[PDB]
Amino acid sequence: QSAKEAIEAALADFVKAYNSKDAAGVASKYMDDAAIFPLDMARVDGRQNIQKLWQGLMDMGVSEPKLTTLDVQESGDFAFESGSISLKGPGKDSKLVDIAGKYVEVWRKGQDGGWKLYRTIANLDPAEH
Ligand SMILES: C=C1CC[C@H](O)C/C1=C/C=C1\CCC[C@]2(C)[C@@H]([C@H](C)CCCC(C)(C)O)CC[C@@H]12
Repeated sequence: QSAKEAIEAALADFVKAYNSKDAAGVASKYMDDAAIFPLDMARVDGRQNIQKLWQGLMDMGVSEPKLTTLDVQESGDFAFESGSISLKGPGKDSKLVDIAGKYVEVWRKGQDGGWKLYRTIANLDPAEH
């Protein structure tokens, strides 16, 4: 019932879609005009480009995403969330290592009543060029 519990549930489906290598399913968790802002990197705009991003990560051999949601605050048709992510991905030596990052993001109640991602700002913890 809680917005926090609703988002954590949505992120649970997010992880399942990714581990099934279903980039379209992953992208369906986003608003059509959603945007991702990786810090010191190019922003990714629109559902299809976001699908391309997650598909690209799958192709790289990125796997086992683990999401840790901190607090979630509701404001009108928006929900504000902060959290952290850990996953397995290739280093500059092509070897698979544990990679971590932090994020804040804004969800929006779509046409349905369900929560969909709208804005995400994220960074990879220092540790590929
Ligand atoms: C993985 C690797 C490690 C190997 C290469 O560095 C490529 C790389 C990219 C990581 C990214 C860049 C794009 C933005 C990402 C994917 C962040 C996500 C957008 C964070 C938000 C995740 C969610 C689902 C909670 O909303 C986390 C990691 C970031």
